Amino acid sequence: MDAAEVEFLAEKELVTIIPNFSLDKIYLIGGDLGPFNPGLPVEVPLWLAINLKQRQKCRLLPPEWMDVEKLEKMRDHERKEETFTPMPSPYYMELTKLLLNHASDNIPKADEIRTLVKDMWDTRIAKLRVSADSFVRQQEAHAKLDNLTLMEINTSGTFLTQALNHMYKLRTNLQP
Amino acid sequence: MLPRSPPLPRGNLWELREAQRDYLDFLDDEEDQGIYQSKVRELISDNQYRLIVNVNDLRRKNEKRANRLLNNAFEELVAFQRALKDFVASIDATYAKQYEEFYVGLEGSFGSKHVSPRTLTSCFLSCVVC
Amino acid sequence: MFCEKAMELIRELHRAPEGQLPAFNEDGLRQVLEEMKALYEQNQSDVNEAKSGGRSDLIPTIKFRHCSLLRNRRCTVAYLYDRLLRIRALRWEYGSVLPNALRFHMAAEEMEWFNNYKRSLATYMRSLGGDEGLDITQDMKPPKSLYIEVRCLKDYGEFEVDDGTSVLLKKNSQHFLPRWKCEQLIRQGVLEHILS
Amino acid sequence: LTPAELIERLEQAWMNEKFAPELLESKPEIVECVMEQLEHMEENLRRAKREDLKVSIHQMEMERIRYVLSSYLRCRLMKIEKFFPHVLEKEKTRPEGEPSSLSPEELAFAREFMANTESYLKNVALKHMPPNLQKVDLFRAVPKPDLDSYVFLRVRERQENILVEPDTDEQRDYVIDLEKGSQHLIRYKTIAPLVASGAVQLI
Amino acid sequence: WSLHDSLCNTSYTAARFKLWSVHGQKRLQEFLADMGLPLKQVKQKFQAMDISLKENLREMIEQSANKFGMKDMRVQTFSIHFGFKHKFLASDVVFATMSLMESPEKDGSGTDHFIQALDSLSRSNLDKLYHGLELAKKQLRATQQTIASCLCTNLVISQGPFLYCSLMEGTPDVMLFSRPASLSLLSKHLLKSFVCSTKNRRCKLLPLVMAAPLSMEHGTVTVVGIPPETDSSDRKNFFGRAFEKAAESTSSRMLHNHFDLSVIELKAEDRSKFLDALISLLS
Amino acid sequence: EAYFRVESGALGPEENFLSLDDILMSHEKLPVRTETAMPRLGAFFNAVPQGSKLELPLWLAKGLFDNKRRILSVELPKIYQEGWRTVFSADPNVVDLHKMGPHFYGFGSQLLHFDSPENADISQSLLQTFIGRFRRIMDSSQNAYNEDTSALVARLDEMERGLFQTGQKGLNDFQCWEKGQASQITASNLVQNY
Amino acid sequence: DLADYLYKQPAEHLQLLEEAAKEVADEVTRPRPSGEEVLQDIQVMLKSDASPSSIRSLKSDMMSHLVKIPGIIIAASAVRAK
Repeated sequence: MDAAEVEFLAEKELVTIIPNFSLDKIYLIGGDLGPFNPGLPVEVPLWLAINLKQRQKCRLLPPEWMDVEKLEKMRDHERKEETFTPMPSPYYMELTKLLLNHASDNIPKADEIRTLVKDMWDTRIAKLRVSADSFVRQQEAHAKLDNLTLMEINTSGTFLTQALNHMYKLRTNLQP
Repeated sequence: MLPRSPPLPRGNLWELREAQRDYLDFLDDEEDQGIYQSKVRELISDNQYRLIVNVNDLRRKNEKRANRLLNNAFEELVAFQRALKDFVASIDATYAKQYEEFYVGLEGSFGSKHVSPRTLTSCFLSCVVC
Repeated sequence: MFCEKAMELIRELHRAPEGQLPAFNEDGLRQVLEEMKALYEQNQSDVNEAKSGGRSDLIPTIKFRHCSLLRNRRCTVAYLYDRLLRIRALRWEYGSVLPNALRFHMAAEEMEWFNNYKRSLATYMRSLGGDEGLDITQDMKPPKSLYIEVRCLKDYGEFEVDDGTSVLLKKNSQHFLPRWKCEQLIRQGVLEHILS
Repeated sequence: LTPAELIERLEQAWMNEKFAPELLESKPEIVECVMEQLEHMEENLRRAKREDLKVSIHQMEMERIRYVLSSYLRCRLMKIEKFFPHVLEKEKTRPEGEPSSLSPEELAFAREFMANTESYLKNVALKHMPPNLQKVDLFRAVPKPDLDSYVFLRVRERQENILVEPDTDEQRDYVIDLEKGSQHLIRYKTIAPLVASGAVQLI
Repeated sequence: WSLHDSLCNTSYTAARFKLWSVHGQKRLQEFLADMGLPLKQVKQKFQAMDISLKENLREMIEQSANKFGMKDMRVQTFSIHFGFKHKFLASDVVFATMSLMESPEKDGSGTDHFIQALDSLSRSNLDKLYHGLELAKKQLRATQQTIASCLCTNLVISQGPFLYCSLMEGTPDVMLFSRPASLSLLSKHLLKSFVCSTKNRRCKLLPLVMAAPLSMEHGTVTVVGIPPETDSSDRKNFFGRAFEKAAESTSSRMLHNHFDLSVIELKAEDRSKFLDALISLLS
Repeated sequence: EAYFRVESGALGPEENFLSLDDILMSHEKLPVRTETAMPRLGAFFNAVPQGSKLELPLWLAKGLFDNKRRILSVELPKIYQEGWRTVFSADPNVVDLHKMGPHFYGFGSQLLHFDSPENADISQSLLQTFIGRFRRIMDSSQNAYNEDTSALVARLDEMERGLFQTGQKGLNDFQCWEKGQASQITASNLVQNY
Repeated sequence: DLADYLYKQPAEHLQLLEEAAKEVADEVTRPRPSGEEVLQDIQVMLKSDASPSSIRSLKSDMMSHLVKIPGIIIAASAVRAK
């Protein structure tokens, strides 16, 4: 894969907007939406909230896990534990990039949410290169990754698997 | 061309108690092939102070000590030269008193220590270099 | 030993690891077929001569020549096969038609392989769905928005809009078209996606 | 099979083909039953086109689905053109009652591809050779797929008693178990029949 | 810029201070000394000047400019902040855009610079703006070295009802003003420096007319015309008619190619044939 | 992006037929001692004695080999001898595997089809060298951005450069997504001609 | 304010800068894998884009102030310990 398709899979998460136009139910091949009552919340998939925000037709809302207090506890829980701890949403990096870039003025304290998210990320990446070094160092044959999201996997996967194949080969070249 | 060994590798065919009790066990050397008990005697028959060791052997015998010896050379070479007088008294105590103190050289293949006087920085302080 | 001519076909493709199709080498290819023939006969002579006088001590001189042609076979199919990869790319990247800076570097029989592959591909594509299937050549990146803003970079006669509403393409003149049509041209070098 | 679930299963059929090291199962049902929603909702837009916002919300989703599907297909016409002889053989000798790994149309494409390339190599270098080398067999020139690759997977049907062979020593094999929703990093050979049975999915 | 290189180049303090004549260059020195600005901080870039000076700079400058006869020193504009270090005044964007579109060195057709200047107005291209601010500097330092030529040489002829000037190719940095759009600003600053410089009472109220060579091969020049300058000039120019009727009378070769009428391309030989009839026509 | 060269099987049981890496790999020379005379071909090195030391490509010595050593026997180069097998154990992060190459793991895995005695000690050198040089390719390839990497890559071989080019292609692709840069549609192979 | 202190008292403030660079490089790279677990020390260099002075403009009122001078290297001692 590549980041630009993880970003595609991440635009299926649901968010809540507040439209300012009138429209009746829409029957999408992936569900139903609406109705859109001006000045009333409604829950849509991201790829539509962003596209409506760019055309000046809505007003986003911060997801509940995107609070500057619960995050300041996740950031500590992550540094205490010694394994991959569970995360608010399986796609938090892409959410807190797309949202904070496109709707940073409808989110209060954007430039602290952003730094806490980055602090969590910079740790969950450090635990990986330790869990991906003991693997080689001790020549394991299995490794249980607990709560890795698809993005951390995809940033260093096409190197790790490709450097473990060359190790299986070198380790089983004497049998015949 | 990089000299990563004193023996040219291309054509060679043609507390402080743990260290002292591990060096002695290494200097026994009898039960595997008797490589050093063939050298202690050899130097006693020539009246030498010091014997040259191969760290390449220390690696295969015990990696932990071979690494702790290339990075804390002082506290390890004051324990090597003690457990060498100990092992020479275990052959001929009469000889083991003719000389004040024994010495122990080194030779083999050190990993990154093979440096030139141009590369000898101050991260090699108290570290065996070549 | 042998095979110093075939190894000048390979040690040339190994210098272009980007996927750029170099000029065909009829010269070296002929030069290695000749050595194949030469060794073939000069070995078959002593093969049948080892049944007409009993020179079985020549058995080595068979293998040293029997295998030393297999090599010259490998190093002439690989080259002939590798160059058939760097060609199929020119159907997924440029398009159905190529400019003659390319159709000048292919040997005159690779064009037939091409026009066969292209036609079989266009046959398969139209078979997927009911109405003229689905053109899987386009759509290389996830769709982001519904309209795109392009900006021409070379002249181009008269681009078409499905409804018969053509559009002229002068240099440095930007439009606002549906990205459903501009993908073919952006990926070649004509247009350009500006408002990223 | 609500049209809402075809897409949820299509994305899953889309990731596996991207990560697997071998040409996986053939799903003709879905590829032929999503080309129906596309073929239908392309008509209820060109007819009732006289709205200017609804048609946009529909065209965007159609363009997302037509990319998932398309990039799925393209990802298999790469497996076929790299493994054409080994994928023809496997389909010729298939025991009846086993899901094919080739559509009836990919099969024609693969037949024509093998024919074309053989008829090309026959007239450039395999013709002017001594008359005993002019036949090369394409089961020993095209490398077979490599099923010793490592993959990340996340499981969704609790499995137990899974064999983990680190090396050639049959003794060193410790058996493991799998929870639900967990994720592991294991070789593709030991979990091959699980991807075909929906028990896992290569993320 | 630095606080010093921007006093010597604004064509409003480069006129009053008369920063082209050694006799009045000391006026700048005295103005700086009256504020307590070291001559070593004033020469350094403004972002690096000490923090203890810049507290009330925009007031201690307005004050000490009353003592010199410059009472219109504060204007009303707007300013934008994007992020941590991005702070523009609405008259920096203008001087950068206006000089990305009129760069001297030409690299293609007429619509190759237009595109690069249209690009530098969106925030996703702060690397062109931040670049079009090094052309706008290079231009402003190569304008006060021309208005310094036509005022230490007296190339402003009083040809009757209007002043008149012309340029020479041999002078450096005169091919920069070859464009028929970047010539109006040079003339409009020349008039502002002149009216402040001359001692007469007639020349201080006559419109200027300027010509500079356009094309050596066709042998043609470009000509403009600017209203009589003053503090409250209505800004209602009147040369689009004069030049038209003059070329009509003399029956020479002219081109009113642009959208504004007061800019014309004229054969190098029809210069005097045109000018005399124009002198008589305006009268 | 769509030109998928045939990869190298030089680490498994036998090299691939069409892979241009293995073809140039096996071409490297190797020392042999002949067991018989070499009639009608002594021109190169007409007959050649038995018990003569010669240098032959690897591909040649594939078929000319048998269990009984009918035609010739083989002895390994010094890079795989006992000499260097201790050097590569001192600290493997110091060796210039490009001069000692440029196919170290590729060659060394084909010298196991000669049933020499010390195979159980070559297949332990390779494994313990590749494991030794890993934490210096996992970290100098995912953490070298917009740098001149032509000096972090000067002491590697074809099995390792292929990984140093996969670390970078995943670093320079996340850093291009973070900066809203992997949204613009670009020319894929035409910018290679330009 | 900080970038002014750093121009006036560079001695006793570079220390605080280099002691914060060490507390940030700790919460970013940790957990260090296996062979290193002692935190190193971060030499914070610093560059700028400001007009350079010259050697002839080093009057004694510039004692213990960040300066910025151009020149040409003319010699080089051998590295030593400190």
